[PDB]
Amino acid sequence: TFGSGEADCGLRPLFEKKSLEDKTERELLESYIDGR
Amino acid sequence: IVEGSDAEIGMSPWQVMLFRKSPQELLCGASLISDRWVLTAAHCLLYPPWDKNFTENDLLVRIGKHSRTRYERNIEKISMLEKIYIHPRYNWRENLDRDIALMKLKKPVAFSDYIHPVCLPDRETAASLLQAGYKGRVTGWGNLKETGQPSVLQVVNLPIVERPVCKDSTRIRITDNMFCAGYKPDEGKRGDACEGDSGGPFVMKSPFNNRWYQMGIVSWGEGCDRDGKYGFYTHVFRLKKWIQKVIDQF
Amino acid sequence: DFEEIPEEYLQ
Ligand SMILES: N=C(N)c1ccc2[nH]c(-c3cccc(-c4ccccc4)c3O)nc2c1
Ligand code: NA
Repeated sequence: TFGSGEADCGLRPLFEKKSLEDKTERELLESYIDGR
Repeated sequence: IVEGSDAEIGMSPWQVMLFRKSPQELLCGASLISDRWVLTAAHCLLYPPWDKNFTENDLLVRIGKHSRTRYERNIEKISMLEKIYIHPRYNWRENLDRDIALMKLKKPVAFSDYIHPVCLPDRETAASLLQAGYKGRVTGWGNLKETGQPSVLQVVNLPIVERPVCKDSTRIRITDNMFCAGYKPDEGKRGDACEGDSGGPFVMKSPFNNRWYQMGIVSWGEGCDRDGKYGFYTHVFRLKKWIQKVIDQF
Repeated sequence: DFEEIPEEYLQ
């Protein structure tokens, strides 16, 4: 809704909430000069 | 989406479909940002050059989909609109500057494993992720080629391009309320949104707090996936104060 | 091409 979203925003029930990754998100984090 | 693949179930739980009642057709993409608000591109609702001026009464919002043409019984929700707000300075006459609109639903929707909102970025997340070379993701049911249509939602991850490169690829005047993304002819990778994808989200995943943020709205492009050309998106963070204003005012 | 959606969503 506003800044930084809504509160529980952006965390997907089927992925982040279960600590599961989708098949290409890695491509994204790897382009932010690698994340983690 | 051109040169993108089928999405997974629950991959973009914030993807919305703007559906027209008669004829019953897919109009544009949109995104769920709260249980009552959807964000889309203003040209999906108002584009005088082609006599497009939709009202609350002509649209339906379908949330929770995967398949383009089927009514996914017990999975998707269909809401009606209460009000539509187009940015006061949306420019359809020249370059689609401030191509953003907010739609208020009649009733709140309930989230599920298939319906969940995306986050809107804050100055710092915008500042750290909107950099050239960083990839974002676009999703939609739009065309698969410039010149068929997918059965399922498609996804493509595209790099953000340096503004001079974007400006030097077109004759249209680019403003700071737009950014462009896509691969260079020179990066032997393809991908782009296309007709039918307008209004949908360009999102990035924050490596700081693992949340997905919607940085752009699919706005325009010249053709779909043409080499030397890129897709332009509305800069959501630059229009965030307008967003905050209609939400807490209405 | 689109399948039919329930009438309660048109009214
Ligand atoms: N290549 C791209 N990046 C691109 C992205 C979105 C587009 N949307 C369209 C588009 C084309 C014709 C009509 C509409 C349209 C949709 C709703 C109302 C008025 C026009 C489009 O969004 N082309 C598009 C091309
Ligand atoms: Na291109």
